[PDB]
Amino acid sequence: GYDRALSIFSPDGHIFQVEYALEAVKRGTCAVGVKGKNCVVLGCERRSTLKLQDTRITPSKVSKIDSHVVLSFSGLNADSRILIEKARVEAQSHRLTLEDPVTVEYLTRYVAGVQQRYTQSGGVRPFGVSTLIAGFDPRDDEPKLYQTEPSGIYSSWSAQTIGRNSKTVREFLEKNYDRKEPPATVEECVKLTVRSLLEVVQTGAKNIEITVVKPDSDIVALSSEEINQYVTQIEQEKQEQ
Amino acid sequence: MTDRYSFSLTTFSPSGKLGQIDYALTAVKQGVTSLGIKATNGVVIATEKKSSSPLAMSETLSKVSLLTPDIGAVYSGMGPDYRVLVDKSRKVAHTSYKRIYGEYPPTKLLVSEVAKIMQEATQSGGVRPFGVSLLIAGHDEFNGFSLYQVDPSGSYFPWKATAIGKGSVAAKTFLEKRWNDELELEDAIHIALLTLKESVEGEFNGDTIELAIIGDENPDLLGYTGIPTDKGPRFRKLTSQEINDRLEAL
Amino acid sequence: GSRRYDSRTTIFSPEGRLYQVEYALESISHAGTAIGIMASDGIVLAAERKVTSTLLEQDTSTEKLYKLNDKIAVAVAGLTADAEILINTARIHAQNYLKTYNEDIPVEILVRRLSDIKQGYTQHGGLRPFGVSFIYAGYDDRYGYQLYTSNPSGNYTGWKAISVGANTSAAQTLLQMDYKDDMKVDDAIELALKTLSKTTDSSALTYDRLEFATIRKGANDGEVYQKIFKPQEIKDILVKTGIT
Amino acid sequence: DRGVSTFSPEGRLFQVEYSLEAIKLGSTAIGIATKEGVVLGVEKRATSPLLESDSIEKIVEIDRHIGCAMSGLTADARSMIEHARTAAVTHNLYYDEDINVESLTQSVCDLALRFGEGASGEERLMSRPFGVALLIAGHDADDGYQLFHAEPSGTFYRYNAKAIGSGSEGAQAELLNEWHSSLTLKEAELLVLKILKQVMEEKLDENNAQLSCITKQDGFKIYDNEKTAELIKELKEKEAAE
Amino acid sequence: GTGYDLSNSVFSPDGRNFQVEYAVKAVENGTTSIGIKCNDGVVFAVEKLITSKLLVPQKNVKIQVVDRHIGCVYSGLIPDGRHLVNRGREEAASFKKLYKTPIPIPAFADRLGQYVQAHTLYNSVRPFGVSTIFGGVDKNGAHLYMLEPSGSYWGYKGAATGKGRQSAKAELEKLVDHHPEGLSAREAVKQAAKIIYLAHEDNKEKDFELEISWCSLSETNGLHKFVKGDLLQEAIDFAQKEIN
Amino acid sequence: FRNNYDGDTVTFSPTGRLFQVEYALEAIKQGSVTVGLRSNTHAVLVALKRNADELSSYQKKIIKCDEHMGLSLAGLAPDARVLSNYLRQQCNYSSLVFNRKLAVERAGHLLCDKAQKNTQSYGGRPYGVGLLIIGYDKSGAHLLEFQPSGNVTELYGTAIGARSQGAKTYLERTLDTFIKIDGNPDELIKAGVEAISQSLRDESLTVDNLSIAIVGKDTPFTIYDGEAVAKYI
Amino acid sequence: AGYDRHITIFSPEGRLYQVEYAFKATNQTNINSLAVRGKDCTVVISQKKVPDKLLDPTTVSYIFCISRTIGMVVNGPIPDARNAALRAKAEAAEFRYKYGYDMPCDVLAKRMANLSQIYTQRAYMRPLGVILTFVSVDEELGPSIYKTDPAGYYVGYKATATGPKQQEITTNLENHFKKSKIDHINEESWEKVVEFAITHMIDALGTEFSKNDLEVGVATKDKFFTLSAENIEERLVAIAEQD
Amino acid sequence: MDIILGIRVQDSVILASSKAVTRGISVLKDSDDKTRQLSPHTLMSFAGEAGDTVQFAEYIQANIQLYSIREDYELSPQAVSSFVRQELAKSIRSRRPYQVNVLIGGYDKKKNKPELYQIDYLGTKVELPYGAHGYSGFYTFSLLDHHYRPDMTTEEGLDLLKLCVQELEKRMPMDFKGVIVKIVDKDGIRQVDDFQAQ
Repeated sequence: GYDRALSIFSPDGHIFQVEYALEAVKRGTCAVGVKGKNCVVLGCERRSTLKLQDTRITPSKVSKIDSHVVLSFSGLNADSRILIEKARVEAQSHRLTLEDPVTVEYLTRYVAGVQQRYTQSGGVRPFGVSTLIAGFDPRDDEPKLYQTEPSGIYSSWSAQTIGRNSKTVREFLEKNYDRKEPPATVEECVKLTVRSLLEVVQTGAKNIEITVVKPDSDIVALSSEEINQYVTQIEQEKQEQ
Repeated sequence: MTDRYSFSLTTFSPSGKLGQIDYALTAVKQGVTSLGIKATNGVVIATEKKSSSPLAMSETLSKVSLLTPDIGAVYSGMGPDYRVLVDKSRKVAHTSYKRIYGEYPPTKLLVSEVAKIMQEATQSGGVRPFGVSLLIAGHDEFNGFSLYQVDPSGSYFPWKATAIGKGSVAAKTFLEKRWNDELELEDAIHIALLTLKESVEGEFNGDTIELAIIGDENPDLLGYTGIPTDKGPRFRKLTSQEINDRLEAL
Repeated sequence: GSRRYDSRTTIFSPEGRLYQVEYALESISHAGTAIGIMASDGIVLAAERKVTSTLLEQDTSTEKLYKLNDKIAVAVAGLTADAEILINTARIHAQNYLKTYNEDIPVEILVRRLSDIKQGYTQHGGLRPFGVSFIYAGYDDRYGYQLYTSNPSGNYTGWKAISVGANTSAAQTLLQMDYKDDMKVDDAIELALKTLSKTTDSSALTYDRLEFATIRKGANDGEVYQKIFKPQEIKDILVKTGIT
Repeated sequence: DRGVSTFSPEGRLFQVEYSLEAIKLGSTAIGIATKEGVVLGVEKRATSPLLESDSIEKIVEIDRHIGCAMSGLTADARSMIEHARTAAVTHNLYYDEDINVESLTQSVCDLALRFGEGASGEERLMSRPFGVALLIAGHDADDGYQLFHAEPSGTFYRYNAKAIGSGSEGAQAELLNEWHSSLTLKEAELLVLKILKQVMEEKLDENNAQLSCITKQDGFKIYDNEKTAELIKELKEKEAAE
Repeated sequence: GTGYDLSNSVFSPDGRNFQVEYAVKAVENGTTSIGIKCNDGVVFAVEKLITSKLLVPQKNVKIQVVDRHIGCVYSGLIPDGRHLVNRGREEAASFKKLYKTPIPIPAFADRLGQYVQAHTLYNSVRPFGVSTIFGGVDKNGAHLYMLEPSGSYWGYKGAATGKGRQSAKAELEKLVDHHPEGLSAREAVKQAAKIIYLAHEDNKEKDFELEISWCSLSETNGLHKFVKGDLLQEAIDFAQKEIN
Repeated sequence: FRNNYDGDTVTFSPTGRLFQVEYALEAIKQGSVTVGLRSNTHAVLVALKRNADELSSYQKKIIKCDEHMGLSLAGLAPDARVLSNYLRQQCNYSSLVFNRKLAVERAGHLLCDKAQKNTQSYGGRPYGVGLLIIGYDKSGAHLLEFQPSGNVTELYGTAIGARSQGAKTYLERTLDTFIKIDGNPDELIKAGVEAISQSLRDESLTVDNLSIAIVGKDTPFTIYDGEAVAKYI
Repeated sequence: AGYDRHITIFSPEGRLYQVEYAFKATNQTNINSLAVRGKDCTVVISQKKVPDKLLDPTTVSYIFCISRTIGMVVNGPIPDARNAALRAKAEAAEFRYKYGYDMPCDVLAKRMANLSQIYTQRAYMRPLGVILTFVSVDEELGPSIYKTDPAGYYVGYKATATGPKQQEITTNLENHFKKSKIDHINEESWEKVVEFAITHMIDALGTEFSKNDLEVGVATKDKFFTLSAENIEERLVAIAEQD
Repeated sequence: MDIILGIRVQDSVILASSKAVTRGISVLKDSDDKTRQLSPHTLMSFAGEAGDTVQFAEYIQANIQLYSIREDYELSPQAVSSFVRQELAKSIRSRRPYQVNVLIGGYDKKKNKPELYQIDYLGTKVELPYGAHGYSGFYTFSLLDHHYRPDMTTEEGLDLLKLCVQELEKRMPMDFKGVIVKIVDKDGIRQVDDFQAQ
């Protein structure tokens, strides 16, 4: 079998293959997640190089892992499917042996473990994927948001973004998100998600997709018109000044 | 000892070329010219027996080989590569078809199996591609007569008539001028011998030329009588004498 | 040992791209153009043969359009030999799904499987990727008519109209120009031939240089039917659009 | 290129020494051993203010009598902690007793050299050394309170006090002057906070700094963010004097 | 383009395997060892460099037995020689197990020949850094062999390898001419001692310890034995009498 | 030069040298000093231990193998763990299967053969540790020197590690004295501590610094640390 | 753009240099061989050079008895030669056990040539630097010579030659068969066929031989055997009385 | 042994399963639910070997639920029953086969029709208007052959099961502790709380 050590140390202490896996994430379309008082909202951007896609059948950037946890990503699309499939199998296995759905913290810990494993096994390159994992623990009503990266490191966030121009939108979220008082409503939480994406995306109804996860497996993907109403309302706020 | 060559030796270059497949085609270009012509009632494959010494017995070395009783093969390029491919192809016709369906594979499927073997040596760890192109002539009940070329890449194309190797370019031009979809087999053998005369530098006779056909069933070459549905092989190799007879009135 | 000769096919460039994948895509841009167009009442597949001689048999020939299922077909752009390896494992997967569930495989599931296999050669094994891109045309009772694309990276997306191979940038602009959502199959057939004709590297688009297939629902049957156009049939459909 | 497990002309393994450079880039971790218990302290070092601080788990329980601090590529520590935990529990299952800290560390260090690209000896399936050092702290009846530093080289040293990470050379210099044989547990707590504050880039508080200790009586406990905040408030007031 | 000497199984443009020849250099670097074939047996001898007074005399034995009738001596990398003898002993046990009869010497030679040769077929292994002199008595007489790092071996009347092979090979050739009808085992022991003392001239900087062993049909019953006590001293005394 | 033939153990140099084996030997000479010496009744190991800080322990140099055998290390400690553990299994096998204490000479032969394999195959690096093995079997006292090249040598006395040449010069001069120390364990240790002092150069040897081992006629292999060596200081 | 000459992969010209350099290795031992067919026998001749007076001459040989009926002469280094020999002997024993009849000469050639072809295609196996000449009196084909090289090539011969001076021996034999107009040696006893082989070897190399300079193998019906030094001596006396 | 019944009416499938778990001379449990929900509109009841029974059901459940998340879709009752059949048909020639008999009761939202499948441990699948496993069938099949009509309402179907259970409570030797009854229609799956004293 092919066992060549592809992920190795360099004189200055870097694993260059893990390093370059982040460069692929930087290339990937932007993804964002913000948690409210009683909700979490995941926002993603669509590429508009090709103006002739079929949106019914194209795999949307937000995947369900179980009925109560969702995962979005930035990076190589093909790699993300592999992580999603493994997470979905693990979710069913956890329900089988523990007789309880996964906690977001647990599912994150698993996905991060898979990514870490691919950084010190022979014959593999790391995943060129960072994930945003969001949802609600069973019986719990407290919002959970986590991020994993190609290195295998995971951590929770009040708000986070990954992908292209994520530096610009993180800069936005750092001054616009008040930890003292998180967005109290689902409405105002979606408002903040669109505002931060509009810094990167450009005037587009499509180009921005939103998914809202509420406690007890209540996950809904917003239509073009619903998102477009937020876009039409946000743009009219600037003109006042 | 460990085979640590579990990685591809054929890889995409920046220009998109698969270097090792290109170089294999270059080897086929240096090879001796071989051809194939399809007629209405048969098919003919032909080549030159380039001898490495007048002491060497060229009768012991066949460039034309029977794969199944209705399918024959010829080549240009690396002789040794061809020989082992013939062995593998003969076996796969049995293991993949005759042992499952109780009959020999149709030409297109055996060709498909041969093509699969050559593709694998394009991608598998620790191997180089085969340095041969093949011309396979055959007959089956539901497809009639056919002729395929198989390249080092694993690709295959059906031909009405073609040539590979040294003088292929000049031979393909000679065939385009002479081929029509009304040719009788005896006419196709005549063109085949005319085409080959342009490639051969040395002696031109039944001893320096190897030529076989796919035509009618040969009950005489079967080896046994008794089964009405067993009528004999369609692959017949022409003898040195039979070739010379057609060369006297050429 | 072997270290010295290892190309390391499955690694990242400093930019975050996959060397071998990028170079495989470079190879595909040299393969004959293939176009898929989805209409309201069916799908069209059209392919450009590229290398052809006068003595190349066409009646027997099948190099760019392949049948995977009774309900799903593919257009190939790239290495034909590589493609047949993938076509055969996809033909097997479809029969496994039918054996397990007694239902024909949904188009996306078959597409995902092939895209997953391609992805493997991208991340592990040290082997070169498949130098092939597919256009999938298929029907199922969930989404109806579907059109997908897949490439050496293992990525797939869904389309109304798409091109792979040579001159895709030029062909995509022409399709984006003339495509509308309320298209009928016969109008899509015309679009397919008009696009290929303007992006060919040849003098004039003839019958012997084309492969054509449609997926329609039986004009009187009421069930799905595929039709890999014969040489004579392409010759006819070419005179109708005014190309002769 | 050049083999993974390979010697430099100076007689050192490239990958191991290159891995030591990855550790120096990590967050600082400090340990102190006393006769009243062992103390572990770490720097959180969050990349962004939006990061929820108390999700940074860089102090982990191995068994009730053994704790662990990490520095460097912290993701690599997960399988080390998993092996440490399995080893400790298995010892108890096999011998109806607590695993000795010195035997637990030795077991963790056996993993460290199991990297390579070939099969001659046993079987070592791993592409590279770990990019993380560990401070292992515990207590057993035989040798009392102990502090270990476990390097990816496979060697482990017992320390009275040790600091690892970015500010380690500055931290070890300060631990040399401060440590003595009759330090109380409270002093060791304030000392850890003092050295962390010095070598950190950020102004030390209860959110970007975590404390933990291990005692014979109470075992291994991670200090909550209220208990640490009081010690920082206590340290500020003592340094303000004189 | 060069670098043909960097990998083991690589042919250089002149047809050579340069790695094998580099192993030969390690052999030439080593202590001198010899073998004499006599009228009913074989004799083996080796130089042992006394690096320090701290080496215990008669202890660091370099001559090895295979089975009960074959003796092996080598020059070069000592551990490599031991490895080869370990394989030799396994191979000999294997032979006796199947055929009952103790392995014939020509048979034993090829077993080592093939094993050493195998280490020149692959780039994943290193060739042996030893030249081995070995032999004994079988069904049809005495046999002496010498085996090169390439896997090359021949039958010998007298063999020599190592630092002082030249001086030895000249001295051996005198005996072959002067004693055509054979040499007696008792004589060959003393004579071997003279060769080692004379071949020590090349490595004459350090003091050395002589080590002799023999396998004779009439003197040892065809079994391999070391030379000890009075017979060993007699050989040292004989060598010293013809060194002045 | 050097560049090319440096790469792995499987590669010979034009002169016939194995550089990866040589670089391994270098890790020994950079390791801390250790001394071995034997008479006819006893065999003694004397080790100087090295600390990373004044706040760290002095990492142990002597490992027990059986009731009649043991060894001292210099170089990579994990590599000595692998090798001593292998030697423990070989001593154990001989006891279990044959009811026979493993001969010290034979123990050397097994370490030779294990180290050799790591010098002829791709992937495997050579061992980076030198070993001194003392023992008392059925033929009296023994001292062996192990080098990662595979070379094993039986000796009266020897030293390996940093500045070891002073100790080896001292022992070579005192050969006729210590070999006759029969039935007196303390006078062999005394000679060993005087031998290690010829390699000090830098520091004074203290109570938590020095390690000593002994095996003999009626003495099973035992290691002395702390206040147990205070009298030899 | 550097290592295509170290392993068995194609160069831009469609060549395999490792295979080409293996041919170069076959001439290393500086020895010439030839093989000829009689009426009912096949004879092989090979030069025997013993440069060292320390060697046991009886062991220096490049002719091998593969089976009872098949013999083989090798041009190339001896370690590779013995490697091939042992393989051919193994294959010959396996054929007999599996198929119930003795392996024909031409089939063993094909088998060894197929094995050679593998090392030509797989990267971890190096080619053997040897040319193998197989001889027998086959029960179907009669007297037979078949020869394989590191390329995996093999073919039958009326007569053949191998070594540094191959071409001089070949053209010499070519000239004899033009004059004789038949493709073998018209001689009933194998003794005179051995005498022919030596005579035509001498005339091509321009060097006289003694009993210790040559190596001779004969294949007859149901048997292959090598000649002793005194067998060759007897044969050398007969050619001396011819001139 | 266990009672496993099933009946398909006009617009629903009704499954009745016995509540007893008995090992030796003791009835260990009298409120056992011998069923698993595979998807919102598919239910499976099961009886057989002590361990194999629950292990197999939960294995099937995990696989169907996994499919539903991956595809974001619900498999037809026909598809689910073919999957279960093939799983059993595989295990019957393994080292230790699952000794479990099942009934699959689903509502096809596509066809707007209820479906009932009977599958035994060998992997013998068959679609039926009414089915049973074990010795139950020996009584209920002929009773239903008489009283069953293909166009009955869900309420009529419940009265028909009542007649089946009463027959089994009269003529069967074992006290099966009554039945848990579950309905599968276009609105999903629900349990009939009062059947023990309906």
